[PDB]
Amino acid sequence: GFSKTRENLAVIDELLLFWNLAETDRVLDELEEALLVSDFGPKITVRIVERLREDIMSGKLKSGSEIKDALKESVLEMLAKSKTELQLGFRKPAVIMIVGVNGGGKTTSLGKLAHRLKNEGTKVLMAAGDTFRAAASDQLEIWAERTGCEIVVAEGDKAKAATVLSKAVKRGKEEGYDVVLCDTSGRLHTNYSLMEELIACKKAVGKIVSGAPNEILLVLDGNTGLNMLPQAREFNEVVGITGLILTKLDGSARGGCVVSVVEELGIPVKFIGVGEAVEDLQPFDPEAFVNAIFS
Ligand SMILES: Nc1nc2c(ncn2[C@@H]2O[C@H](COP(=O)(O)OP(=O)(O)O)[C@@H](OP(=O)(O)OP(=O)(O)O)[C@H]2O)c(=O)[nH]1
Ligand SMILES: [Mg+2]
Repeated sequence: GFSKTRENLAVIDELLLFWNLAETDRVLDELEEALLVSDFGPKITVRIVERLREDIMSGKLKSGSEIKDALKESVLEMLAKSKTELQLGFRKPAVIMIVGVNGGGKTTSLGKLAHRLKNEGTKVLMAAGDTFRAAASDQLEIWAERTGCEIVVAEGDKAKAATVLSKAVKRGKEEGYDVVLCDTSGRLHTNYSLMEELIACKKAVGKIVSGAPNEILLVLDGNTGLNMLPQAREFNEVVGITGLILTKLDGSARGGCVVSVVEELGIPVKFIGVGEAVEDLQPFDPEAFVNAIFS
């Protein structure tokens, strides 16, 4: 879990061992390099390091360990200015939409999240709202069966996503479900009016339970997340994103990208994907994360 990042950032500890006032510029240049090699973006590394330099000059930081602590809390302040928990409220069912470009991990993140909720006694219905392919619903159907979830699939091939999602949330209300988890399409052709279809899913579920969707989670591959930020912002601006799922961070040496996307999007990360097994979805805790990568 970011163990590669922790190993790379550990050179900051060795550096700070021998810091003194005179060695400040050397230490920071080389702190900056360690943050940059991890995926801390240029804009925030400069702010972190310039904040450290201001606080060393004004005497607020007088030892290697104080500098290390201030680094950690400067990063924490950029992660957590925002709640990272799912807020499902009390009206039933709660509705969670998983959105994002195909390839990124929506369907697998959905099933892993369903497995967590079922471990918690939550009764979960899955909605196969990616109607592009038959194989998308069959893939989701595989997840519904090894997690104990019933699943609502489309009736015909030309079915709208909103149609399936509305049927599914209607069904979830009636059968006594706590949560309906909605898979959606992420067609990268995007001459497909993806945004439009997502807005129609949003309205369709809101007419069945006012307040739904309680969460719209944007799935972003953690390795290529810094690239598609324009696409992320479009999801957030047009649909409205309540949280991020950063996937494929298995043993990431790129832990800074978490900080960077959060800083740049202003959307909390709620879960990290760290592998392909059903349990490889971990809730995101900013303090635990900052401890994870800086020990
Ligand atoms: N290592 C790692 N891999 C992840 C993670 N999340 C998703 N993957 C993988 O990315 C691929 C795409 O996931 P999907 O869930 O189908 O993506 P999508 O719905 O957004 O289109 C899957 O593997 P696939 O090869 O495309 O298909 P399959 O493995 O399910 O057969 C899935 O296993 C993660 O956190 N860590
Ligand atoms: Mg999918």
